[PDB]
Amino acid sequence: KRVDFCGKGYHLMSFPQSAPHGVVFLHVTYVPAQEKNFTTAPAICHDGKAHFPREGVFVSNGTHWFVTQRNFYEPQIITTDNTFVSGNCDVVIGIVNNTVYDPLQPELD
Amino acid sequence: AGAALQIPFAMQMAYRFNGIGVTQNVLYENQKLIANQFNSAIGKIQDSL
Ligand SMILES: *[C@@H]1O[C@H](CO)[C@@H](O[C@@H]2O[C@H](CO)[C@@H](O)[C@H](O)[C@H]2NC(C)=O)[C@H](O)[C@H]1NC(C)=O
Ligand SMILES: *[C@@H]1O[C@H](CO)[C@@H](O[C@@H]2O[C@H](CO)[C@@H](O)[C@H](O)[C@H]2NC(C)=O)[C@H](O)[C@H]1NC(C)=O
Ligand SMILES: *[C@@H]1O[C@H](CO)[C@@H](O[C@@H]2O[C@H](CO)[C@@H](O)[C@H](O)[C@H]2NC(C)=O)[C@H](O)[C@H]1NC(C)=O
Ligand SMILES: *[C@@H]1O[C@H](CO)[C@@H](O[C@@H]2O[C@H](CO)[C@@H](O)[C@H](O)[C@H]2NC(C)=O)[C@H](O)[C@H]1NC(C)=O
Ligand SMILES: *[C@@H]1O[C@H](CO)[C@@H](O[C@@H]2O[C@H](CO)[C@@H](O)[C@H](O)[C@H]2NC(C)=O)[C@H](O)[C@H]1NC(C)=O
Repeated sequence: KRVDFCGKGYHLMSFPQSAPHGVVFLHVTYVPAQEKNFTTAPAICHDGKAHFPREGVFVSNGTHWFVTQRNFYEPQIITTDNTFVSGNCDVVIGIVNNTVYDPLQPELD
Repeated sequence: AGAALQIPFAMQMAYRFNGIGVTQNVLYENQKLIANQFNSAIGKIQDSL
């Protein structure tokens, strides 16, 4: 878990090999690439309440808002199960208006 | 661990608090207190040095 102890980047494996008077390690590392640009926001205001992401980050491609994990781009529609509410949004800086879908209400119909 | 990636400072403090078990909800509602405490601490350490 410590960074740069063995290998440059995130660590996956290692293999030991012998030498005449020493050892040789073949570390296996995982490195991201092919990045992009996006617009973020720390919280979502809806119905007077503030929704925060559970484990991830809010992103927007210009006209819609999704939640994605930190290390890989995989957009998902914001729901009421992957986001948690905490108080009312009147002191947080960076709030943006939006709507949050729920499955129970359409399910009951 | 690769190429540099831009990120706002507040969303980095949120991650660093979430890492140590404190939920990110604490940071976004107590930002001014943290900023003031950090500024006071840095001033005190500068004066001590
Ligand atoms: C995201 O957008 C920013 C700004 O629009 C990009 O930063 C520029 O990148 C070009 C690449 O050739 C540089 O020539 C500019 O000097 C950069 N701008 C500044 C202010 O330094 C950034 O590259 C974009 N992200 C990606 C992944 O392309
Ligand atoms: C942002 O992403 C959304 C989600 O994909 C886009 O909305 C859809 O765009 C596709 C075309 O790429 C259309 O066929 C769909 O009808 C759109 N709506 C839905 C609900 O899927 C949106 O166009 C993207 N905006 C930008 C600026 O890239
Ligand atoms: C991000 O920075 C921009 C510019 O530094 C901020 O936009 C300004 O917001 C204030 C009020 O918050 C307005 O009075 C200014 O007119 C805005 N300027 C521009 C150029 O848009 C923006 O508020 C900042 N966002 C966050 C979340 O801090
Ligand atoms: C998000 O929505 C709220 C409420 O719908 C907006 O707050 C009102 O905005 C209107 C027009 O900007 C004002 O006349 C009202 O005084 C505001 N407050 C209330 C209680 O209605 C808010 O502007 C929207 N946008 C953001 C960024 O929060
Ligand atoms: C937690 O501690 C901080 C700092 O010890 C408190 O903030 C202080 O509050 C008093 C009373 O309002 C002010 O006179 C100080 O200027 C504040 N300090 C700073 C650095 O802002 C805070 O009130 C405490 N919170 C609780 C719930 O006890």
